[PDB]
Amino acid sequence: MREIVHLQAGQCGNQIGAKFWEVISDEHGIDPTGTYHGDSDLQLERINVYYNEATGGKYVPRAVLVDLEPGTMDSVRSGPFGQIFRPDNFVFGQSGAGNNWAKGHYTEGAELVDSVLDVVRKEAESCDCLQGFQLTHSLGGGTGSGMGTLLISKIREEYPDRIMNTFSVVPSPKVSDTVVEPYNATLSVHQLVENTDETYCIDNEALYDICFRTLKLTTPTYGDLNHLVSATMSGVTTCLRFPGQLNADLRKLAVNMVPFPRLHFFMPGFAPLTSRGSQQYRALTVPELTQQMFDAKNMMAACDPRHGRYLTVAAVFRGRMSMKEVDEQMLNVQNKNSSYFVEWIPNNVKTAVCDIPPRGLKMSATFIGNSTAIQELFKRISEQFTAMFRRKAFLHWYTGEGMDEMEFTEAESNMNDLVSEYQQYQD
Amino acid sequence: KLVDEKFRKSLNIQVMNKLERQAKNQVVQNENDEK
Amino acid sequence: CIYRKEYVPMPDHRPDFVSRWYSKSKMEGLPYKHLITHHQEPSHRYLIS
Amino acid sequence: MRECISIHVGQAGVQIGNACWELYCLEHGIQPDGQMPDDSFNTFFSETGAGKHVPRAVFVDLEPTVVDEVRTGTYRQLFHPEQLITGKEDAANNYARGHYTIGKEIVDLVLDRIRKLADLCTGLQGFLIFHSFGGGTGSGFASLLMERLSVDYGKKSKLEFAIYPAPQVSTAVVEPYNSILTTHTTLEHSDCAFMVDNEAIYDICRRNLDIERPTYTNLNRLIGQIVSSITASLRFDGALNVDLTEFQTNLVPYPRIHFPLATYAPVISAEKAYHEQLSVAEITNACFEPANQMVKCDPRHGKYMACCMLYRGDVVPKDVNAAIATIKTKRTIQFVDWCPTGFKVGINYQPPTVVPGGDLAKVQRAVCMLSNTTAIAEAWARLDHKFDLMYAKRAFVHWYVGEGMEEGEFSEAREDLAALEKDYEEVGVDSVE
Amino acid sequence: MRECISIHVGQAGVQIGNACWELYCLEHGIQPDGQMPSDDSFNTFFSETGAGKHVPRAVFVDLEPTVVDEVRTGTYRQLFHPEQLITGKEDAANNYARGHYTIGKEIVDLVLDRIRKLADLCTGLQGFLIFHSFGGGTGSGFASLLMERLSVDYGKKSKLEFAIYPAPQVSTAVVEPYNSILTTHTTLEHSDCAFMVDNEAIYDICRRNLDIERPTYTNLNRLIGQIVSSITASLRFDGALNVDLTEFQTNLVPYPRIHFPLATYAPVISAEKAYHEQLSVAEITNACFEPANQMVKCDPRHGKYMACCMLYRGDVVPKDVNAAIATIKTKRTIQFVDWCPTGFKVGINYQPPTVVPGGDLAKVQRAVCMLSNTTAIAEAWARLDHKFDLMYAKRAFVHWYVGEGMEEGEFSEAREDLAALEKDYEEVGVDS
Amino acid sequence: QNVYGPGVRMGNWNEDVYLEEERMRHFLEKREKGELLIQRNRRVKKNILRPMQLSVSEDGYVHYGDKVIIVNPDQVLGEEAGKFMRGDLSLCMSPDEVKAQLSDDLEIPCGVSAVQTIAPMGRNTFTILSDGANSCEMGQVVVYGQNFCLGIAAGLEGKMLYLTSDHRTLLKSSLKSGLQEVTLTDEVTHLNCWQAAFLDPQLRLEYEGFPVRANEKIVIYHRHTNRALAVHRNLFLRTYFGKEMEVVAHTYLDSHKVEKPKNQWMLVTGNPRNKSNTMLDISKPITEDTRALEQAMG
Ligand SMILES: Nc1nc2c(ncn2[C@@H]2O[C@H](COP(=O)(O)OP(=O)(O)OP(=O)(O)O)[C@@H](O)[C@H]2O)c(=O)[nH]1
Ligand SMILES: Nc1nc2c(ncn2[C@@H]2O[C@H](COP(=O)(O)OP(=O)(O)OP(=O)(O)O)[C@@H](O)[C@H]2O)c(=O)[nH]1
Ligand SMILES: Nc1nc2c(ncn2[C@@H]2O[C@H](COP(=O)(O)OP(=O)(O)O)[C@@H](O)[C@H]2O)c(=O)[nH]1
Ligand SMILES: [Mg+2]
Ligand SMILES: [Mg+2]
Repeated sequence: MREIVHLQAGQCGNQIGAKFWEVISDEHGIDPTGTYHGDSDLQLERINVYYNEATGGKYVPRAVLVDLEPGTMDSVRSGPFGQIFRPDNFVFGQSGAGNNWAKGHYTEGAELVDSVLDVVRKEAESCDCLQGFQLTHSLGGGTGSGMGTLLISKIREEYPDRIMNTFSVVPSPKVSDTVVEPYNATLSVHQLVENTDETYCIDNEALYDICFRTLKLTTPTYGDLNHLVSATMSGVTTCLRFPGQLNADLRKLAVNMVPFPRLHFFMPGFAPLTSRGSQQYRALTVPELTQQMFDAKNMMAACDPRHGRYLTVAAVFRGRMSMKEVDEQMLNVQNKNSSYFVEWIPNNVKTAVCDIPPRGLKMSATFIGNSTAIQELFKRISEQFTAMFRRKAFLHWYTGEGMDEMEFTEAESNMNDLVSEYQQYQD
Repeated sequence: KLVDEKFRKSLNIQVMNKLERQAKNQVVQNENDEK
Repeated sequence: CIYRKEYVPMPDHRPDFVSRWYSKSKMEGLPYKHLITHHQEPSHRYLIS
Repeated sequence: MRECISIHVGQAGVQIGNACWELYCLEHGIQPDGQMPDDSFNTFFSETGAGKHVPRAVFVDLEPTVVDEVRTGTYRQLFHPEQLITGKEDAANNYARGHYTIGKEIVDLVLDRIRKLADLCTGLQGFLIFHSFGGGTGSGFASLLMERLSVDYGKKSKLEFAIYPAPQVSTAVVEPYNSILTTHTTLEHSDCAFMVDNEAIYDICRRNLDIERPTYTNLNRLIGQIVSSITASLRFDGALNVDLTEFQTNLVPYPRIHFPLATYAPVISAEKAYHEQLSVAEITNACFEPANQMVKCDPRHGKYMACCMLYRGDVVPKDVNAAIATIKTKRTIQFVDWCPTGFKVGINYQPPTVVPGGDLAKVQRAVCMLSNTTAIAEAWARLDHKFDLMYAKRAFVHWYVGEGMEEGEFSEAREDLAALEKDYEEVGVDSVE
Repeated sequence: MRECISIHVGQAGVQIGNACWELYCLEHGIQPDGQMPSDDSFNTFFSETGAGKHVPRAVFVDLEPTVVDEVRTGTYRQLFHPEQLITGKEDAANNYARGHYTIGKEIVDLVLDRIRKLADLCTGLQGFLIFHSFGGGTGSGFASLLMERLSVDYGKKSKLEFAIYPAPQVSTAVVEPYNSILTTHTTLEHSDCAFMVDNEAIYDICRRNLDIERPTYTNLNRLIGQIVSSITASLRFDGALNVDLTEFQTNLVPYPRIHFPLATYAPVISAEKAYHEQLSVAEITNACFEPANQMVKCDPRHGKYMACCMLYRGDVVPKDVNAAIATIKTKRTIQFVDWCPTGFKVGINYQPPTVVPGGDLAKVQRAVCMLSNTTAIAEAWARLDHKFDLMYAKRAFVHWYVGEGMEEGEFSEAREDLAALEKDYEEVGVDS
Repeated sequence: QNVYGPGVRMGNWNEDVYLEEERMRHFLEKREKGELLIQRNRRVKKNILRPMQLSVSEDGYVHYGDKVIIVNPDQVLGEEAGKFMRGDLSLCMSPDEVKAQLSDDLEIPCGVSAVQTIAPMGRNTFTILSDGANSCEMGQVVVYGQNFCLGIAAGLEGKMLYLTSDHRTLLKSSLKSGLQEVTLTDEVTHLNCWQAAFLDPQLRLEYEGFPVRANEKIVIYHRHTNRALAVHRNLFLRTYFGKEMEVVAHTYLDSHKVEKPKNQWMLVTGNPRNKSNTMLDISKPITEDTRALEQAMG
């Protein structure tokens, strides 16, 4: 019908994916064994979209889990939902990449992609009408930044037509856990722009903000940080899976979102976020949701949108609501903040509705934005990459893998040619 | 002549190298299972 | 003998097994119910088209 | 699966081996007879049919006595008698003896033993070599074995844990000669080093640990803690596991500059730690105070080049991030111009298990730092100084000459380290105009 | 059913007959009386009587009584039947000629009569096992005579041959090159295999592997019994790949004049060395290829293998046999002649080898045996030729042999027959 | 910088106290309802470890309907190498505890293992029932060569789990050994039958069709497969109860073609005096020895 194959690479992607496959496991009413224990028919009418039919009333993921280092996959197999992912969907090498993009993309990335290209091809012909592909990784590591993008270069040659969405994890400058990150980031962003329909720039600093100030969590670990990405995961496809007043899918937003193919770097958000103290004295209504999207505080990107102009903005509402308030609020926020939108596109705001709210909640929303201020992140990778390329520092880890230096030169050339044409559109 | 004879044997080593890798991967899979 | 006196066998010590368990669950963190569930709604509270 | 091999040479090698392997056995719960009554159990102790386990180390020495102590010691029944190797005559603080005449009789036997031990292993990760620059065996024999090991296994990682002679105190006179002579091998056939001096540990134990009359055993327990906390990421499961390849990648920016400094926190006794609350900021700044260095050099006289940062225990990424932020907002800690980002965070969960009868108290959270910085260069400058003022009158050269190595190679090594210090100054140079 | 008869010759043969037959009793469960305890694999070696006692199918022969009389007084005095152990009043005394022409024919008929009776009892006789030494006179002279006369009574029947080659440095005799050179003719035309072993090589093995700094002949005798057990083991006990004595002859002897393989046993390690070592089948085949563990003083790194017989035994999986043999092929200092692209033969046995009390090998789950035919054994014959011609030049010790009644022309011919044998071993070394 | 404990009312104390109340309330509701993991596991393990009393062999024989226990003795296994657990082992039903915490339902099929414990209890007590197809009435004498079955009730009242095994396929095998595997199922089939054989291979036909004694060494042979019940004393299995052995169905033979000590099996009947005890723990008479002085006289 319209099926998604969920790709999963790197340590980060392996974890948020297990986190992502926890929410859509919770909502669809399927127990950790593999059997459906929900209540309503609507929960199982479209489950072909993420789950594959298997004998005995049991469903299995359309998920491919890849990691060069086998250390992490034992943890995914040993979580609460570790009895759901097929072992043949696990494919692993023996040695990690050591946080080198070159190794994961050229030397040991070659021997594994044939395995990954095989199983996705098995899942390519398994369903009848695929809607697209969807991947999670990190540009700051060695495998997801590396072999994760190698698949992107390969699957785009195999299936040009299908939409490709990437929920990638962009490194933060104020908090850095890797010095060869501005290398691997420079060498993956270059690989993203030509072969990707829509990129969701996720970071970790802004997520550390959100729990601290919006949720007042005293010890926010990686697990709670993984909760919010999985929330935004289901909100993107909350319309494809269910009925509503105004349905949508991945393609309807994407064509409404990309005026020129070089601009597909986004800025995702999640609405109902308040403290554990305020679980009673806080009204769950349409306008207070809209008041929560368009702050710079709820945002899980590493940029302040007030420094740029929102090109296009999409709001996907979840749950049942009367419609008139949304067009009133989305129009209202357009009029008052008229200086923060580009004039050359009218009616900048996109609205879609599903009728079903998520589990344990009455109303939900997801906001995906293309704005100028995403340029502020890309200039400052080059602010770090130039400082490390000019002294040729840490370089010999890369030239030992057979690559040249010109790839480093042309990678900076392509990002420079991205922001330069990105800056003209703000002015 | 002699150069061709060396490459006649460096093609053979890959076969047993593949066999060794395959057996080691299977043992790795079982040692992951029990853990 | 220095070496013998230092490396006497000394039983009765057994390595810990549960501090790792505590740290695993600390890294796990709070579940869904204490994350986003609002007004303590049950499973079937809002499932109508 | 991931596996390390340890290559301990000399009296120092075998004694740090005693302490480290004892800590390993006690942590994993191995009985001293080699039996058991959530990871590893294959990196270090491979298991036989009868539930017994055998460590992946080789202890080599050219004198029998200290290894015969282990052969009669507590763990006599745990170590395979083939692995422990001995010779009649030692090198007697002479690189010439340790490298040219007596090393050859035994290097084939040692390489055969390590080749067997490799064939035991399925996926070998790398080699850790423990020695001293000041010993004849631990200098010359280790240099030969590294030279032959690099060509036997071209790709395998090779780490060095070396006892660098202290700036003032030492136990030998020709020790600068041996130190000079080992550096060419440790430069062109290595990947990373942990040169540590004994004086720094003496001061740190007299200062924090309140033992005014320590032992070499007390030194050895701390070095064992260092290596265990380093390999702990492979030994256990973790949020941010790091591999030897990973921290080689963020410890070597250039192939000729592979000389970090190791540091550990918290180092504190039971009575002292009964009061002071231990937290992430406290341990992360105690690891930054120059009084805690295990190398006698002041980082305030250099600029940090890269930092590898391994936490362990009840650690949270939030407070690691906050600690890094607090240490980054500081002027007294300087950085080279070309390194805007500077830290590797690795995390493990197993709280540090205490050796009873030792010195450290039971600690719930620990941290180690492996800092590539340019302040190690002045130590080599002083070594160069003493080497010149002993080479000027050709003192002590007749021993080497009569053993059979040429004199001009001494000047070769002098020129080598002169070039090395020149590269360190060149790296310290910054391009701000 | 299958049956094997031993024709052990000499003090080497008799003292081997003690050690090998001690193992056969313990593996089948025979008491030293002969009766099994109150609480039919054994048929190939023993034989049922009416009394239900199992009489061994061996014939100890010797030309002096002192060696055999110790068996008559030893622990197993009541196991061996009296007529089987043949003695004599005078011995050849380090002389091929005495044991072949003047003393041999005295007892030729008596043993050839006894061997027929043991052959009569056996319905289907698998073969003849002959154990002797090239050194001693009876071990060389008499052993050459019966092999010639065994051939005229049973033409088809195999005559497996295990001997003691003169060691290249240690020596318990002086004139032994005459005994070593002249006997080899019979081993050339009247033997079907060889298992030559040198005591010096075994002296190296025991001190290096078993930690016994001061061995004796028994320590050398025990390992030989472990060899003969393993080759026959595929006959006695069931396995995944049973291999007979006729089977391995085919895959080890490409030419009639080339029948000199080499033996090797692994693992041979003490309990304290079986303490701290995992024993996998890969760990015991790489040991069977190193020259230091070999049993002849020759190095196949100086030659080229032409055939190999792998004899596995114990808790083995045929999957991992294939893994081990594959890794051996990926090695350049293990060579093969160009006309042997496939140079292996594997037999598999289920029962692990037993452990005798008072021995040195600990009880082990698995074992490997090997019979490797290489052309690097030819260099062993060269030193014997080199020593023979230093001493035949001045006609030393010659007067003994003529005075015992043999013509001097055989000194030329026996020297020459090896010269053709060495040249034949160099043609195989050439690659077309 | 001065992070404080729970009750110090500090900083982010209000929200933490709210959250403590939330988690505490949730735990209280589950405790009141009875869904706690502690409670559930305690109840199910009690219903497993419940003790009982065995049957008494009046004539020294076994009958249909008698409660018994399956135990392999500790013969002198000088041949065993590696690590082998000694003592007398008892065949007892073994569940998967992971599936127990996942679902409260009974686990079909349910494994069988061996634990070095001869105390009668709910885990290891077998009723000897009839063939189903053949009318072997309760109280009749068990005979050599006659099919019989053993059953154990567990969990819900009325469960009659029977032990069975089937001819090996690629899709079913023992968990570690790889040989034919035996497990407990509720259904009734012809695969459920078991036969007993006399120890000595020589006189087995002579003792065919004869009454079977209790607490004596015999061999067990599944009818359809002809294989035998065997226990691998080397392979281990860690479970919640502890270290349990591996049991399979595969006949084992020595070089003299006799069953090796892993095919020996002993039934168990109750001690007539003390009910909690079995026959194998009955006391021995206390008397003194006269053979030393007797042989001294000669
Ligand atoms: N930290 C520490 N250093 C040690 C230890 N043992 C020896 N050393 C150092 O090693 C130096 C001397 O080298 P040795 O190991 O004793 O001698 P060697 O390496 O065997 O070489 P030869 O003297 O020729 O036999 C001393 O100055 C010590 O500083 C130890 O247990 N701990
Ligand atoms: N390896 C081994 N060699 C033995 C043994 N017994 C005797 N020999 C060898 O036998 C050689 C001497 O010949 P013997 O076997 O003793 O005597 P013989 O064969 O009866 O011939 P004569 O001495 O002439 O009577 C010595 O060189 C030994 O090497 C043994 O038990 N083991
Ligand atoms: N958002 C998020 N990031 C993570 C998580 N786990 C690890 N990371 C980040 O991933 C980065 C390291 O990625 P890495 O494992 O080396 O990627 P790989 O080399 O492709 O496998 C670190 O900077 C972490 O901050 C997680 O659960 N969530
Ligand atoms: Mg020394
Ligand atoms: Mg003799």
